[PDB]
Amino acid sequence: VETISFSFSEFEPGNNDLTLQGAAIITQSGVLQLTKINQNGMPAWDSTGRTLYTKPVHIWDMTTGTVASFETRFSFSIEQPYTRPLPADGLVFFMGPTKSKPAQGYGYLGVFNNSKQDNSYQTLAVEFDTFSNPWDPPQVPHIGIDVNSIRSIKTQPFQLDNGQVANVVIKYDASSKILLAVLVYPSSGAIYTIAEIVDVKQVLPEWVDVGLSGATGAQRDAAETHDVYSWSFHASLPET
Amino acid sequence: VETISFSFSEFEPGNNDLTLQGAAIITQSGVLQLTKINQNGMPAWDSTGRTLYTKPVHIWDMTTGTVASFETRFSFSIEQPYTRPLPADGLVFFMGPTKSKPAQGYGYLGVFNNSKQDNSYQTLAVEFDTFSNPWDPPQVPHIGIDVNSIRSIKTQPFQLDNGQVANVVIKYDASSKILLAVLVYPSSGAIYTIAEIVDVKQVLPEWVDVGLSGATGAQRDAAETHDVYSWSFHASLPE
Ligand SMILES: OC[C@H]1O[C@@H](O[C@H]2[C@H](O)[C@@H](O)[C@H](O)O[C@@H]2CO)[C@H](O)[C@@H](O)[C@H]1O
Ligand SMILES: OC[C@H]1O[C@@H](O[C@H]2[C@H](O)[C@@H](O)[C@H](O)O[C@@H]2CO)[C@H](O)[C@@H](O)[C@H]1O
Ligand SMILES: [Ca+2]
Ligand SMILES: [Ca+2]
Ligand SMILES: [Mn+2]
Ligand SMILES: [Mn+2]
Repeated sequence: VETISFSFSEFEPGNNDLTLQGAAIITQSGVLQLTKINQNGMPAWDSTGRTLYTKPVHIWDMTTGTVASFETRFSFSIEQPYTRPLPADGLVFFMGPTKSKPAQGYGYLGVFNNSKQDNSYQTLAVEFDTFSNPWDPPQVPHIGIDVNSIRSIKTQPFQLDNGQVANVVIKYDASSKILLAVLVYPSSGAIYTIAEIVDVKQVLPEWVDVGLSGATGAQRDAAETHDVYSWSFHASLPET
Repeated sequence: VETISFSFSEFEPGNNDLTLQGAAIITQSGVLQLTKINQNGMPAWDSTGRTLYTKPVHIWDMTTGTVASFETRFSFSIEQPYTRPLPADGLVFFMGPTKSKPAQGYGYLGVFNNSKQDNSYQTLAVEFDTFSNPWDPPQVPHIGIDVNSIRSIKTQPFQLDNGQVANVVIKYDASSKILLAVLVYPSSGAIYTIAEIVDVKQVLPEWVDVGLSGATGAQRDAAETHDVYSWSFHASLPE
């Protein structure tokens, strides 16, 4: 069996196991600010940032046909400071081709480049979407399972608890092909779930980079924070 | 679209929407005690109790082939008072033939009668198992998805936070045939998940009863509480 795992109880500046891209920075306090926080302490619009684990993950093997099961957990907080304009745009956990650089921002969350479901993306992602674009369901925010497209194969509306910490658990079982995501707000006790069938060997390349990405809006003050406090990941590829 | 739903923020003695069976009692305080609590305040062993919603649920229609999606949520607490003997046996959310009575207790949790996987059970259940029987994985407690058998098709170990309230969410999506269960302990923030493919059309009858069941052990003091504080359910059958 081939396994890989990491766990950051808090983010460590300078720890090379993580790569920061775009606007992403890690504070001395250990918080990953995916999108820029201005000097005044407020979230900047037109910002896109990501972080990738620096070691590629072997998600499946074409020769043996084996597929890995994996799990990832993280705690994040989104703070929407203004009543108007509408906040944006969201944050997301993604898995895709190695050596990737940030893609388009805004509604594409730094992961996609359009609203097409293109197999060439070879990307799987679980989004926490705060702005309703033309391809989105009207309810925001919502959790979404994205398979080679920003247009989610399934969505689940959830109520934001402004500025509070949400705990996320995402798990993929290769035998059942079930991808599940759960969001819990300790503050209110709210629990949300979403799941769908995803055959990773039909979507992802054999080796992938895993990461987190966040993006704020296309107009002044159409923004919110996209802070992450912790992040763990584990994958196991059976020999079979 | 045929829908049904209910929500008990707490339980009230006498409410006809719930049928109590076996040892099950609803306290004046609004707590559903699935298994007997002795007058000394401790859980009694050799106890089995359940509750069934008095309304029948239309889970699927053979004529149209339509299948319902559903979700249930409940809060419970299991308190294991002694270091020995080992605590037992657990509690479970189950769906199956209407107007049923309590099955075997102990490890069968008041839902099954043996450890065989018999289509005749026509029962789907999500267990919160506290005692490792011969047909069980070694670690306890564990969540388990049971399809016509107490020998779950999928299990997930979880740490008990003794006497604390656990929040459970069980959801079935008919389109994907995914049955998922989540357990969260607000006290510690711990989150556990389990999911598996279940084609309810192959397991359950068209109309089913939904309920909760709990059981304590076969030897003196091999027991624990099986208290439920709230329970909600919702199902929707397209067509
Ligand atoms: O407002 C946040 C929202 O902006 C969308 O882009 C808008 C832009 O803000 C508006 O000024 C312009 O007139 O139209 C654009 C749409 O074509 C983003 O697309 C959306 O993702 C959010 O970022
Ligand atoms: O001890 C709790 C445990 O008991 C099992 O039954 C035992 C019984 O307790 C023991 O005294 C007897 O000698 O053997 C029985 C089984 O081999 C139950 O089966 C189990 O579910 C728990 O309730
Ligand atoms: Ca969006
Ligand atoms: Ca057992
Ligand atoms: Mn979306
Ligand atoms: Mn079991």
